[PDB]
Amino acid sequence: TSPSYSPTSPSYSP
Amino acid sequence: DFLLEVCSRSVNLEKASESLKGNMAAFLKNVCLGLEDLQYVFMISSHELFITLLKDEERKLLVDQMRKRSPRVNLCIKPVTSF
Amino acid sequence: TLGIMYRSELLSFIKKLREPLVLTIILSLFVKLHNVREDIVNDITAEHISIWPSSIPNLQSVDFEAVAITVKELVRYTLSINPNNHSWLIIQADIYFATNQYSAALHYYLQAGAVCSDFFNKAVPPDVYTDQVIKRMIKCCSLLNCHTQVAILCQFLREIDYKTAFKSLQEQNSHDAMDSYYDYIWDVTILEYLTYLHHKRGETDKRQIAIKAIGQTELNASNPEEVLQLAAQRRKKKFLQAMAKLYF
Amino acid sequence: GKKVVQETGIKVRSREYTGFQVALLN
Amino acid sequence: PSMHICLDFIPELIAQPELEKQIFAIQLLSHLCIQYALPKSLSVARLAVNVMGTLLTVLTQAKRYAFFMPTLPSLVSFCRAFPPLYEDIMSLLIQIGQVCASDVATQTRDIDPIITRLQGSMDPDVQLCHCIERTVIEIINMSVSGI
Amino acid sequence: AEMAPYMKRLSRGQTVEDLLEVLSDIDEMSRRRPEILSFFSTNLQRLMSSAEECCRNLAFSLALRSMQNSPSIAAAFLPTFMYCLGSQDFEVVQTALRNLPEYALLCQEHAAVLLHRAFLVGMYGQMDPSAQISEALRILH
Amino acid sequence: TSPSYSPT
Amino acid sequence: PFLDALKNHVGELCGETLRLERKRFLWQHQLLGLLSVYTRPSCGPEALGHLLSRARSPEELSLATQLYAGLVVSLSGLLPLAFRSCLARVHAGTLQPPFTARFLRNLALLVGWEQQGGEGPAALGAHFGESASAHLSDLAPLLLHPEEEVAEAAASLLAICPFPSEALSPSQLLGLVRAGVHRFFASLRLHGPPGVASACQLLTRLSQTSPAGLKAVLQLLVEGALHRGNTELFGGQTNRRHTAAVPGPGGIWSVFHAGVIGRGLKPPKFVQSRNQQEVIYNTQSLLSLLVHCCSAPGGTECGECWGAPILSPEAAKAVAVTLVESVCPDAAGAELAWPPEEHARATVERDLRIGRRFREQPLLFELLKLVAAAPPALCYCSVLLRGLLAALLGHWEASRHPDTTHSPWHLEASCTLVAVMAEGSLLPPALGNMHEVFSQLAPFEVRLLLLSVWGFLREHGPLPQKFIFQSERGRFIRDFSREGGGEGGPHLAVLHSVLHRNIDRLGLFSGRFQAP
Repeated sequence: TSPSYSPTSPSYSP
Repeated sequence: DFLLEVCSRSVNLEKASESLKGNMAAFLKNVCLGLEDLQYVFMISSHELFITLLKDEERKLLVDQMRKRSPRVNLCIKPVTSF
Repeated sequence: TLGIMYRSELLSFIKKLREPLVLTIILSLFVKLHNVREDIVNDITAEHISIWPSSIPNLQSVDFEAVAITVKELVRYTLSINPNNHSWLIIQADIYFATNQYSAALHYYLQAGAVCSDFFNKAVPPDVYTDQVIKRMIKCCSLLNCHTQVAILCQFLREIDYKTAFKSLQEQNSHDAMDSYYDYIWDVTILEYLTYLHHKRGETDKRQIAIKAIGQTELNASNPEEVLQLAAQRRKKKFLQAMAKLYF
Repeated sequence: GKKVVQETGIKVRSREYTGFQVALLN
Repeated sequence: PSMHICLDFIPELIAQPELEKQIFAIQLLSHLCIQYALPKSLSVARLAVNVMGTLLTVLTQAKRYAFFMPTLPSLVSFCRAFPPLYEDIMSLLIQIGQVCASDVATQTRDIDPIITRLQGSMDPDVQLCHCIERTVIEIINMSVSGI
Repeated sequence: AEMAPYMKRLSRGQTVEDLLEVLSDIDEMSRRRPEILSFFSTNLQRLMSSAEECCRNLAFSLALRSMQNSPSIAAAFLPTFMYCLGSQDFEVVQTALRNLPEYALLCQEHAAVLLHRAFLVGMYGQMDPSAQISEALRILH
Repeated sequence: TSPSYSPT
Repeated sequence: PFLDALKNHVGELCGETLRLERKRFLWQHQLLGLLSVYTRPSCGPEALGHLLSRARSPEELSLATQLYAGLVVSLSGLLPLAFRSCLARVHAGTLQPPFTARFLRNLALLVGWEQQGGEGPAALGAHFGESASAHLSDLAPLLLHPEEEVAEAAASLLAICPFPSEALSPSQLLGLVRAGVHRFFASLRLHGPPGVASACQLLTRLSQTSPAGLKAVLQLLVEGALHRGNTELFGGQTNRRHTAAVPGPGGIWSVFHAGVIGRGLKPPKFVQSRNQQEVIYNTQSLLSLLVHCCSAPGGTECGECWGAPILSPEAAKAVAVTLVESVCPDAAGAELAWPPEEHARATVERDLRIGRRFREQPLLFELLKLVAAAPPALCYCSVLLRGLLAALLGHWEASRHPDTTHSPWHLEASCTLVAVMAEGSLLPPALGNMHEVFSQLAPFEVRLLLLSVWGFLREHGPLPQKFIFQSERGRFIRDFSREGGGEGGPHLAVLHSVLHRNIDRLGLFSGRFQAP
């Protein structure tokens, strides 16, 4: 789940 | 004394190797360790073969240990009077 | 506090006393006064000369709390006099068993065994290690959660309680080195149960250890029983010295 | 003629949601 | 930085049947929980602690040494990450301790940790007990200095 | 001047009846003006070392009250509590273990060696200090 | 298309 | 106000007093005495403990005795209070290793002086001996303390500190003996016999208390001796590189080998060659400790001065039994009657592990010499004797060399073993001299004659009976030629035939055999 966006970063809403 | 006499006849200093001298010296050193009477310690240290084989530093070190086995300390019993 | 003594007065008098015969007789009387219906539990203490009257008058007016306090104090005093007394050891350990201090109970049971036999170099005398006392450390060890140890003590019983042994090996919450005491166990049936349970729960290396321990030629359950008794005595000695090393 | 069945069943233990089994060697 | 995918498969590497792999998974989880402290990582840590308890229930003594010497700094890493996951750590530490002390009691030794209670290349259970008390010391010094 | 006969009775006391009675009295004027336990601290230390149940419980209560009044005397109460853990009656160690976390919390300097000794007691003696140690540490964050 | 250990 | 303000600075006043000014030390001595009398907890344990902690010389020790004299004509309980206070502070985090080493060795000097002294302790009776005998229990961790000076001071204190009215609690006895054997082995490791003299005094003094204590001492001592550790003191025992040199010089084909078989090439192959010299002396030190333990005191002074004291058969029996348990836990052939050689062929495997153990650990020969000095310990170590005989029989059967001396260890072991039973009086003296003629006999002759030894011991099976006690001498005597079989008979005849066949080089030894 999201290998490149890091866990402590905001989600993308849509 | 009989043991010392046997050792004295057993080893001849001129026809002896350093290994034999070290063996004899270590054995008599451990005999001194095994003894308890300080008179026996004094006479075994005063034997001439003891002096011949063991250097005075080692002799006085073992004698120092055997007199570290001496609890002779003098204490005063009466309380001091500063007045 | 009607009577010729006060409790502190008689405590001081017994503390001045040191004659072992009268000490153990008054200790037996005190522990009898304790064990006559002080509570619900009937954990009666082992005792040497039980001649005191069982009938109790003024049972409401007597004080079991003060009785327990003074008998514990007298036990402490008589062990301060001399620890080398298996009877007083059993008394102290049974008092601690009543007070649910199981670690101390095992400690003083083991000290009793080491008093009675020369550190388990001879077989323990059964008059000290009676069936009741062994059952006491069975319950104590089971509540202390050393289940292989309580199995070994089940083996020390005169008749082996395989049911509570299997009840002890059923749980997985053990604390006492199963794969080390598989050397000390010497009964083929409990070893068979261990093998079955290890295979059932998929514990292959411990199962292999148990199989080799069974395959020891020392015990075969068909021997002329002299070797069997000698091997049982040897394992008893080594196991008891192992517990004596662990505790105290 | 049915052989034994080796299990990898869930070993339940207290003190990745209560359904975990360490696999045994085959 | 693209490592924190590891929490997807760390349960699988724990479930692997090899002892070396299980040790590696536990150490990896330890340093992950130092770096990122996520509830997902916390669930994985709780699973790891219960797994460690299970292996304690089922492992013989030689492999007990070979499995429990390397994974104890992982326990102090867990305890640094999650002060909620704390009493479980202490219960497991006391259980592994007393079972190793019982082994030391079973077979005769020399350096005698039972006498050492009031405070090289030695026997395995001796080394394991020393490791256990060292990690307890590290947990305590950590928690004292860690505000 | 007024508290001298009480601790004289403490020093000369050797029976549990009189010692418990004096401890109850000391509990009364510890509920009233608790600052006077500094005159009793050493007496509290050897009756801590004593092996009587009510005496030990009152010892722990009075000691923690004295600590709550003044946290400066924890250094003085260190070695006696240390020996309380170290002893082998399996009673004083249980009482000291039950009253452990408060003592470490008010110590804040030797809690390291207290918790280390407590874990070693659970290590070799067969009692479980896990709950008490964990409570002390979650209190200490 | 092998995502893990084969027996498990 | 002055006194209860100096109450918080009592220790630094002791510091000035130990710094020993012209008369200020006397003035502060009197001040500390009056302060101790004044204050209600009396601060006597505190002052005594501080002065003993930072004291290093007999003049400060004399100051301690003088203030003790004041405080003992003043109050009571001073030594128990002082010992509990100081030892609690020792077990706590305070009381640094130099301070506690000074304090323990000051106590050692005090208990030595009170053991001696003729008027000093008589005037000032302090009873340091009973005080430390009360405080024995906590001293064993000080024996295992990692500081060498602390360990030495604790060893001295426990070596010259007496025992209570009751001897000891069994728990404290086991703790003390385990601490003693560990300290003994550590001092063998580090210092030597001068280091272990104190520990030997300690072990002997606590072993002479009760028989059970002696059993525990002997068992734990020899078992720690035969531990995996401390037996060398007595007898002795990548992918980057791969791809840097990989791929079998072909590059686009397979590699040469098709796999490995394990780790491969067991690396170290390391031989232990530390020293045999002074390992003689470590053996002597341990053997002397065993002799002191097993030696009953007696006090009779047998003979003028030449009569050796008689060793304890109970102690040596315990040593033999625990040696049996150490070497072979097997006891299927522990029936003391000897099973036949066919049964030995059946149970040869235990004999192989026994022989390998014997060759690994040569201390067992000296221990079995102590067994030989004992009368019945041969009967109790019959199983080990049988195993060694079986192993020697197997090797001498499997030997092809016409000379005996090609296997050096086996000849020495056989000679020593036959000497052991000869000294333990299971055999006639001609069967003793069998160990002499081993040197120049041929292997088959040795094999057949040790088979005759087997038959002789089979007929005269060793038993605890027939060892007749003497009121003259405690040494139990087996009276030969009263057993019916008596001498070797056919065994001596076969021996005579062997030597008469080997008359080429054994005439002087036949002159020893003569006629029994």
